[PDB]
Amino acid sequence: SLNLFAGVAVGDFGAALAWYRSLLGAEPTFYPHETEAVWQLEEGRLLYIVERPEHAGHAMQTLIVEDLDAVLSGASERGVEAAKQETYANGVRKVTYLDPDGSEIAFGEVP
Repeated sequence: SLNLFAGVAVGDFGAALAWYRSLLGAEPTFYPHETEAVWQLEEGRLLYIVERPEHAGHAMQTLIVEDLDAVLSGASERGVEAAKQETYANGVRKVTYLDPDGSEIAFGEVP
């Protein structure tokens, strides 16, 4: 009933596309145009980057996933590390990535 496209403005499209590819470990589901890439993460939950340098590096998106460890290690092997790891009392982690422009992509998990 609703498709949520979470957007991120980026500076250099190529650098951003490379980085998001590594992080997500998937290729864009499609390109609406030449400086725009959309990933379908799941049904009705999509992430897109677009070249709008005047807004780049200010975005914040959070994904709560089933397997945080997989997100972590998979991104590590493809060469991207987290900026910060917060472990709260219950052991629930939030880990934050910074894209090439400085936007924050966080990944959390359930207790």
